[PDB]
Amino acid sequence: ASPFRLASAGEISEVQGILRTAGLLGPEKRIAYLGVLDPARGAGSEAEDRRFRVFIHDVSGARPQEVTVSVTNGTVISAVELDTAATGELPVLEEEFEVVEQLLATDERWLKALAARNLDVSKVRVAPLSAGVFEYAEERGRRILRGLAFVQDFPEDSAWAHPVDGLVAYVDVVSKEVTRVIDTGVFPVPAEHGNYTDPELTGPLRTTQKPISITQPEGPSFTVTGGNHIEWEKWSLDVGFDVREGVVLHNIAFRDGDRLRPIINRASIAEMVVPYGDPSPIRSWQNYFDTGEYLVGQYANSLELGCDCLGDITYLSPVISDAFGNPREIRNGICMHEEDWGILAKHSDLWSGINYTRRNRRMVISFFTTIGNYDYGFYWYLYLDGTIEFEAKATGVVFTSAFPEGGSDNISQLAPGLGAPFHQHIFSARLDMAIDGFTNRVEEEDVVRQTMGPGNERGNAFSRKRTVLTRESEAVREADARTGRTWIISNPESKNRLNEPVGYKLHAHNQPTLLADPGSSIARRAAFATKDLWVTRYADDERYPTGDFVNQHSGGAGLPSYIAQDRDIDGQDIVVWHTFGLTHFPRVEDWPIMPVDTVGFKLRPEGFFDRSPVLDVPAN
Amino acid sequence: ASPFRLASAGEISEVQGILRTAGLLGPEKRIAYLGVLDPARGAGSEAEDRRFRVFIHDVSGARPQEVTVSVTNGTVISAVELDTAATGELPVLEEEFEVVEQLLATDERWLKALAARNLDVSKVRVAPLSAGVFEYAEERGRRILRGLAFVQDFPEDSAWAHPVDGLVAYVDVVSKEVTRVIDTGVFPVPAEHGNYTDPELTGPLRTTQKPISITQPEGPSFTVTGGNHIEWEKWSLDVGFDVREGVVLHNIAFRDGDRLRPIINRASIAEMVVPYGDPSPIRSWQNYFDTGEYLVGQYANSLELGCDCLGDITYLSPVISDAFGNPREIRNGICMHEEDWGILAKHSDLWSGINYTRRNRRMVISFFTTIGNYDYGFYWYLYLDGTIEFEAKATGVVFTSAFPEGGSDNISQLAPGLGAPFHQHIFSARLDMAIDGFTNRVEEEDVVRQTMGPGNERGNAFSRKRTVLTRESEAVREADARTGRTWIISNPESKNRLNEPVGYKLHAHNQPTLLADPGSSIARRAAFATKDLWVTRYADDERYPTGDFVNQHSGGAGLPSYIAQDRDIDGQDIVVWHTFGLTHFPRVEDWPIMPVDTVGFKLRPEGFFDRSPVLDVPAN
Ligand SMILES: [Cu+2]
Ligand SMILES: [Cu+2]
Repeated sequence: ASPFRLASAGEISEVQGILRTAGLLGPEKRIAYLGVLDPARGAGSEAEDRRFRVFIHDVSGARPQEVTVSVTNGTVISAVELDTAATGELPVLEEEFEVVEQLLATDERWLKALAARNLDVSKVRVAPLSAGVFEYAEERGRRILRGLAFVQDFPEDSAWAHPVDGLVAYVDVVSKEVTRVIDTGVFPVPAEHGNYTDPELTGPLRTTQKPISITQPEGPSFTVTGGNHIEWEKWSLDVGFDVREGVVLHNIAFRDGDRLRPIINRASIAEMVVPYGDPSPIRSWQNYFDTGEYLVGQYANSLELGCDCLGDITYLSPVISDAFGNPREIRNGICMHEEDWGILAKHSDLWSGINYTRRNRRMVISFFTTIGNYDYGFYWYLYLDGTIEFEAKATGVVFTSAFPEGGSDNISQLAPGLGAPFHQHIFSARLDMAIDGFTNRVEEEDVVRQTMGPGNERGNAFSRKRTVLTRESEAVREADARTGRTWIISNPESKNRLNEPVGYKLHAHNQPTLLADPGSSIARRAAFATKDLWVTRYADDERYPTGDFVNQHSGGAGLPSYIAQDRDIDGQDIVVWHTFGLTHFPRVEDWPIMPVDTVGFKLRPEGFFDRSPVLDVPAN
Repeated sequence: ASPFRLASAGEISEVQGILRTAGLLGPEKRIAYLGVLDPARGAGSEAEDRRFRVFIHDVSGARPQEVTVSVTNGTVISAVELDTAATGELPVLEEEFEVVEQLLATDERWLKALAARNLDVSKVRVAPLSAGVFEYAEERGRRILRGLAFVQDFPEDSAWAHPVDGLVAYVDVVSKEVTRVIDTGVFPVPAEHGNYTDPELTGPLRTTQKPISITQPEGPSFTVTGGNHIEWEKWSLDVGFDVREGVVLHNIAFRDGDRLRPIINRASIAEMVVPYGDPSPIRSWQNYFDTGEYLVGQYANSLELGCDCLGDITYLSPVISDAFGNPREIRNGICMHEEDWGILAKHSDLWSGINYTRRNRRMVISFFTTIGNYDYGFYWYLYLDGTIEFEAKATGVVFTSAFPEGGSDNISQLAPGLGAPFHQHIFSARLDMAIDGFTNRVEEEDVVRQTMGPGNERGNAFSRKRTVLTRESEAVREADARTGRTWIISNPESKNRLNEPVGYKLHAHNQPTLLADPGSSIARRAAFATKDLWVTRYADDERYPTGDFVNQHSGGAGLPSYIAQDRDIDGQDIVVWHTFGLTHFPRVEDWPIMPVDTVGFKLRPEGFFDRSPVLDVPAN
């Protein structure tokens, strides 16, 4: 049906077959990533060729491959062997997660370290963490996973309460060997438990909360057709799902009277990094690209009604591939519903005697994922007035360490002897713009203060200025909250009735960007995170701000590389990449399980419509 | 009962009786302001003494008076005659608003101006606006209102669609004289109507919105006691209402275990200014202090159940004084309800096998006001996790002008020939802090980036720094979004279990502050709006950042004068004044009636609790 429909169990099985019949999917081969490719640029691309891209790992130690197959024509379009030392390692496999603990359990250096701390090896959990790229030359080409230890007193115990500081291991997950064990010294292992379900810690549960019932006696106002095509209050879009990016929104458009007007061609969180700011050798290499290295989509939770999504919910259960090419359904992995959003517009006019009030609503499309200790909710909102917004909610259990005797400038104390290293959660929203079509342009808008004098004798005047970003080399922008800086995406060939180019304005939260020293490895590998806004010319192979293979990749890939092309972006098919994140100095209130904190951004119509697009909402 | 109870109709009538008995309220007197005073700093004190402050205007031109009476004792505590040219005029009286159009209707300069535009005087509405302080020496000591004209084509017509540019008049509302009529030249009067209720403009209404039903089968979770004392999910507070400030929150405290811990003694929006940025002499004087000059509480709407406040709502109907001292109730002027607030905390742990999800909710206290073309909603939120937040929602109809033929740097076009002068809506939240009691201090916290090198070899480390504000002279602070600047209010004598002073962190939106030139009249009159945060030592007569009398009052009172005392604020009874606002460049989507835009701030606990305060929230 729609070329944007979600991948089917069958298409996944077919990809598996094709790889097999083609001799690419053997018993020692593993699927590290598989996902459908979006239709190519073609107004009315009639001939539908449903293609899938796969990253195939080899447990034997053979070079991995990137393959594109056509499920429609049962063929292999391309198969390329990869030089990981050059282009980066493949995403971490879920099955490689246990390997770190298993290997270490029989390692003399490891066991020695645990014995010095009087820790029973059978009680020691090891977090399989990405390694990044540091001074260890022997790691280039090898797929390494570093390990940090946490003690689990019993099966249902929260190990995060018991970090084992002063100890870290590096493991080659293919040759299956412990490349190194570093013990900088014994630190007391925090004793208090962090079991948020233990009545002893929670105390008597509240009996004060009365129920809040949210129902829709006539069902929801949105319609879902073709499995994932949404139609709601003038909005139209397709909800896709990718194992790496998670929920992806396609063809976001608004039916302005007679015309279905495009706004955004593709919206997604194309990367998400969590850099740690603790200079201890035990953790200074710590930077998790949850999206790039771990693939947040595969870890999406199966949501539960009433608990995760309240109200009249319509679920999508996306299908993904397992390590062998078998389709796997994420039951109730995506929630879709509309929720009341207070007052939309209101005016009580003395002169006319008319008292007017209208209520707002927002269509919500979300999923929640769990990556080790973190849990993140990704929410996309479409409002009645044309506003588009994204919100990330960060929860989970904070990553712990020992709290140094004498305090720390880079770690905060959560409990006796329990520390929580400073870090950030930085996202990159990739917005493939289509403001009334693909001919777009971006302008940076700053508030302009004016000096009192001739033409402004009362010194009350203030204005605004707009600078068009014409080439990619001038499209790497930073925030300026002081001057109310925003960025407007417009279509210079499409004017509203007042003869001004239609547009949408991006309002950022202006949170701090990547704090790491500019010459650091993380500054190089996640260069996108050092600036708030990037604008590039669209290209079918420029999908992530960090490149295709993030794991153990040297640096400079992605955005810094794309931008180097210096293409024309003034009235062209362009893409906006917005960096936004949370800078977390964990507080006592974040322990033992943290309350949700949030970050996001939104885009509001700016001369897109000819008047308010909500004059037709009834009183109700 | 509680000394924080809302004023009763009887109390207001009694204040009238007391003033009458004292010879302070004869027939020529009018009550420009009347409000109950908060109990003095003296826990409990020597029994109940309900005191009311009143500003008494005299329609015959006699000097007005500021009076304080003890309604309990039937006495006048103090009464002083005011020299308005020095200390400021009293707030505008509702009755004076109509006087402007009435007088101008028979003024020959006005009639000549209208005749020059072929406008029927019976169809010309005049917006009666505050005058401010400029170069008109004859205005000093006089109560002046300025008038801008708008044509109303028929009874139910929206006059805002038809501004009459190039014309402004100044009126003395006491002597009833038109002091000046300035006509700078004719401008076409925009012809399109802005009738958002006219099917010709709205088009057929949508039939697509299905109902969203929000109910509470067992009633709300909060209890209302003593008329205005609220108890909800560990929170405790008193909801007061003042005609100038509107909703005021008293004694915000959190019951942590067995102890009721104070957080904020008093929270209110102590001032709000709307400065215009169009240098045309027709509007360059335009600045309203809705709170200080007009008294926003006085114009609170009666909220309709179902459209203004959805769900299980508990209303308060505050009582205020009319111009003669008679009590007037604002029926259903305050809404109170609790709303579901998505996910509170969530974690699916691999190692323990425990999947945990908890739902969030917030207590909401709000009111909506209308002053001319603007409608503002004031919302206070209390969350389960201890977070406190305020949100202002700006809607209504934009203030219009003609759109200059050759375009404008200070006005945007909304419809053919219809302009919307640039302006800001800036608020001042006065937070009389009581973090675990009155001994508090404020620290400015900035993120601190670190250089790669010795002790930070990988260049990944990042920290934070806190600077205590010790004296008022160093407590006028500005935002710094780039460095994640926040302000923490702590109690240096109350430490959490980790031996750190308990605290709350203020997170600002970092929006632009006052844009006007520093040498302008408005920069001096609204000095508070030029900086993001001020901290003062508490004083019972330091209530508003702009002083007691804002109307036609120059600089000389308010925050800049208080700060000069340079009092000790390091571990003392202190007050935080936060400036936050919206910079509005009207867009076509804001016409004919604007969709709600918002701004606010929040405070989150920072080591206030010994662990998460929501561990006792049940699963459902
Ligand atoms: Cu965090
Ligand atoms: Cu405005």
